[PDB]
Amino acid sequence: GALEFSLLYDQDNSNLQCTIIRAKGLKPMDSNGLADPYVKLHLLPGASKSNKLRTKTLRNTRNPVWNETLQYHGITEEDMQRKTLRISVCDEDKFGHNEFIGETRFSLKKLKANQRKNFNICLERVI
Ligand SMILES: [Ca+2]
Ligand SMILES: [Ca+2]
Repeated sequence: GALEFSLLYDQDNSNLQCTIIRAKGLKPMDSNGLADPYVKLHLLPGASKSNKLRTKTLRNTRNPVWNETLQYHGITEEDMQRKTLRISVCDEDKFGHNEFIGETRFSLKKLKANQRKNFNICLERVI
């Protein structure tokens, strides 16, 4: 129930780069006891236009490592101090239903130009 991700805010190109490292301890998912988790980055408040990027999806696991770098091009310092970077972790099964694992929330304002910070926190409930 923990998530590790690294964020890099570059000013030269005003590129918001997010690196989701790995998830730790995944609670039961499929009635079978298997699991296929994937990460989804969403910036809010913003235009659902395309402010959402999907991460790779790993299968049959309980503690998978994504180590994926999601980049958001078109962001400006004004947005960095106005938007919030959210990391949504969901679980995908068969052509039936799905179950949300956990998500994170951080105010981009906390990101410094040309700075790289590593995160590691526990996910909270979600209704
Ligand atoms: Ca499931
Ligand atoms: Ca699954």
